Amino acid sequence: KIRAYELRGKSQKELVKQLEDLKKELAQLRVAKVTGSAASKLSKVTEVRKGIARVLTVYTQKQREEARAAFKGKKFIPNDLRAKKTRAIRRRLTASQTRKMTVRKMKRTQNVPKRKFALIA
Amino acid sequence: RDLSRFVKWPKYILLQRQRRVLMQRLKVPPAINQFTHTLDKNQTSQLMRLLAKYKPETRAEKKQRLLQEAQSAGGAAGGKKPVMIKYGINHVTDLIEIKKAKLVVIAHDVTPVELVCFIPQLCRKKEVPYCIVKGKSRLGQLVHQKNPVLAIDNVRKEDQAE
Amino acid sequence: KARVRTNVHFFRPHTLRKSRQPKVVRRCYEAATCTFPKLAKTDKYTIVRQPLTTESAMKKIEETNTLVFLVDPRSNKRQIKQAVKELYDVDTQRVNTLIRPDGLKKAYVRLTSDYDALDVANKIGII
Amino acid sequence: GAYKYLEELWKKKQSDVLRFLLRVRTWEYRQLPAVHRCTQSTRPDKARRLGYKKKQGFVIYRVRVRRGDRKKQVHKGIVYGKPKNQGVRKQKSTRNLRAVAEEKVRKICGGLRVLNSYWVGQDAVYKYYEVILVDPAHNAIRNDPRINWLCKPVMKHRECRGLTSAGKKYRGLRTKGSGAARLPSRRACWKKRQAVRLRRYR
Amino acid sequence: SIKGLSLKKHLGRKQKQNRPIPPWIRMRTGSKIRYNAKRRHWRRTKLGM
Amino acid sequence: VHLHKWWQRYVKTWFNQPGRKQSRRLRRQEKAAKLGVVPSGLLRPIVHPPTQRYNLKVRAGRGFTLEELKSVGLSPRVALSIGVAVDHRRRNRSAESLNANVTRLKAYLAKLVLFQRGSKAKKGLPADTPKSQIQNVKHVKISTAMPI
RNA sequence: UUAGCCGGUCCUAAGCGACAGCUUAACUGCGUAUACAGUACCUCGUUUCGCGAAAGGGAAUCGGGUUAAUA
RNA sequence: AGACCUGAAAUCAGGCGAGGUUACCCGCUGAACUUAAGCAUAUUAUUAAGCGGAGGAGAAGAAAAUAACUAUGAUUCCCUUAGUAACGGCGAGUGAACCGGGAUCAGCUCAAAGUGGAAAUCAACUGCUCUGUUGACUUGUAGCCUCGAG
Repeated sequence: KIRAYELRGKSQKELVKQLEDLKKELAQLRVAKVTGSAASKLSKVTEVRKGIARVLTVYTQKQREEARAAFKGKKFIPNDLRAKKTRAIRRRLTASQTRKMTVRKMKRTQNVPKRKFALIA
Repeated sequence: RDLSRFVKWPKYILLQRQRRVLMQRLKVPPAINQFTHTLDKNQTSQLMRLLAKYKPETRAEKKQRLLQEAQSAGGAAGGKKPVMIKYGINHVTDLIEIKKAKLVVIAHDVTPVELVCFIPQLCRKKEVPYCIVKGKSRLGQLVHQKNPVLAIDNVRKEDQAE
Repeated sequence: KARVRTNVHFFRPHTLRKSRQPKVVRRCYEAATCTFPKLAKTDKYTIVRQPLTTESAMKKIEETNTLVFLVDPRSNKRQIKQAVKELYDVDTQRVNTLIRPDGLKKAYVRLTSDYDALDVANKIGII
Repeated sequence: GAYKYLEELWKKKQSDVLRFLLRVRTWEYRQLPAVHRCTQSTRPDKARRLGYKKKQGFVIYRVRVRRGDRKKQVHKGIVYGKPKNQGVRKQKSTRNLRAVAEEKVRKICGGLRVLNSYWVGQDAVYKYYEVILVDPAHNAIRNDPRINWLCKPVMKHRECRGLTSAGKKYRGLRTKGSGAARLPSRRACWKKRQAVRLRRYR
Repeated sequence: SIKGLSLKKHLGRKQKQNRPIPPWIRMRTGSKIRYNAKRRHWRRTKLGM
Repeated sequence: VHLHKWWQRYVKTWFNQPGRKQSRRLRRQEKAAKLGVVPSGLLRPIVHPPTQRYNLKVRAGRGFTLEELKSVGLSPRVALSIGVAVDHRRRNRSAESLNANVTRLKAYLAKLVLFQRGSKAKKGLPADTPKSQIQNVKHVKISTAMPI
């Protein structure tokens, strides 16, 4: 019986062995479906094929954590990990570029500031 | 045999030859034809020895120049007013009008020839002397560019008779 | 002044072409100190799905030394030979192969004269 | 300054200096393909004035458009309808050939964004324009503020929607006043007057 | 017959959609289903695929 | 009657009319939340309309005049910070229309309290009002404060 | 419903898609134009890629037995 | 031999385009049924169909403007002008704009000059929290200037 938090302990050698172990038990269940069985047996296929999908998830989860650990704060990150969003969102200019002004429009903005003014009662 | 006459060339080779034919064949106007009238290679060697003396600095030399000023005397008096070749058409046309430029030396090759059609009259109307030199690339080497019109507004004391 | 050329035709020159060398990797399986390498798409298990058991299939196992299996329809005849060798540890003479109306490959696999099929069919439990 | 002298003698088109020089250029252009790149401006005078700047990511294409009008596009000039519409030959088209040229340069340069265009010469069977383009992906255009406005997603294919200089002339936004009262847009103005306005208290 | 593998699978699928609905399905709660609507007889009505 | 065209396409109905009122009215309020102390619009001049049948009447204009602001001694540059419209096109042909709007500006700058930017007081750029500071009411709207 | 040998697969026919470009606002329409062996050193070099036949062209198979239904 | 100029090649390094959606929006292209009690100009209609391009809005926009007044003052939208001026086998039919009252309000920057005691500018790649090495660039990149003045 598998739970996904327990597999986050186990090693990159160990995960592979377990994945293989389940696939044997999944195969020996398909044989019993074909030849002769009861419905007591054929429910156990549902447990184990969700077990397999957990072990693929956890393996791939560790695969990506080491990549993101390594490429952290670095340019030319691999395409596999690279922040999807929309196509349009990816395009555009950074807030800094849209925000940035010329040396001319700096001077007109700077020297005429936003004044808190009021009208008397 | 050598069949280099009879070769079916690419279009780009055929264009850059049929230009040079077509500019011989047509009646050229006097103004455009001005640059057929050029210095001799002995006359041009007399400039390129002169103009190499007044060579404006490399971009790497601006660092080393500025390290000295970064203040050994005091500000801009760390040196004298430095003399050199002035270059780029849109500076040098202003420098003809306000009447500083001693000599104003020009390329025959310049590719959009409209750029330099007017300049020989400008110089003649103001009484500035001018030359024409074979190769815009040769003038580029003095300035540190790839490639028209170079001028001397100012000289040393030693080289002024020459 | 110019090169002495012999052919009347102008041909395109030959240039250097660099192979790709794409700076930084596309997918993170293939990197320095990756250490979780990619698990395989086609294992031995996903090729050889399951044996058949029927009146037609069980007649063959006795006599002609021949096991019948249902296999993945994309699979190759050379893969089935090697996948059967990996699973049950038995060497194959001659695979034949056939796509049922379903969309399922049935592979008839005659085993080598060294081995016996009724040993292997009891080991699996197709019996 | 040299650009003043250039515009002043470019005005004198009929002169022997420029008519020689423009006869030689128009030869060169009709050997090369229809839309092809020049690597620098023929008239640097004129392009500078239309907001060309010689830094990276600005480019410049030539384009050639056939002179004259087009026929109405019917098989054997057989029209079907009322004698007004039986008009094959003397049609005109709404849009100037400068604007057509900007349009030709949608498929060939989909990524590039058109700024402006200018006449570089003409021939009896052709008429030649240099179209100023921009790369909006490039960081030299993207960083600087004065042509960051072209990298917004609104300014796609502004040739196709009629928002160049030459596009804006055929729509008739170049006039304004009583003459142009009719045409926000020709269609937008048309929708406004035509609508039956039914206020809720009548 | 001399069919392509693509056409074999299209045929293949439409065998598998031509069977009576399971008996247990009607028994389940809130279902108005009675006999399969899409059943086809190979003479009566034709595929072209 | 002009209904020979396909007029059913372009029938504009006004069922939104009350929903439009209340959507405008929500964004006037949510504007004046941000402002609070600061009054809304900006000050506009007194102006005779053009042609001879509205020549008697007076209305609000667009914005003042570079001549009019020179008399009082605002810059045309700064005046939009205080909340005065500049209009660089409109002349003063008459002496009478000049002295109306100059009175209107001088009366407004008497009303105008102007807060310090902080920490210390700073003269000019009317003035810095100190922390004496007579009670300003909130946003008055500026048209309703100084009407025509 | 089991194939090295039975066919497809391979070749080209009538013809048909695209390259270079050329037209047209495009949609389309035309499309044979072109710079397409002995790490290093030579010497040759005119055809442009592909589709198009389960009756045309084409590597090689025959006897007997066998299953409820394949040879 | 070396400077340029022009044109190619590459599965070269890193980027961008294509296609989809229809309510509204931008540009082309472009009918006929129908009305006129016939019909051809006219009308339907600068509409439908066709071919392109977008966005949360789009287009428009700071006068080569209205006016002829005591003058107004970007653009858009509403109400009104107005079924008016005008167009029209002056037949059928068509048909705006200014002023006025409101919603909303926001202005601006390039080319045309002047760093010339000295490309001050920009991109790419690498390097510490902003140096170095290539290139672009004088056939003009920064700063300054945009008529309201400069």
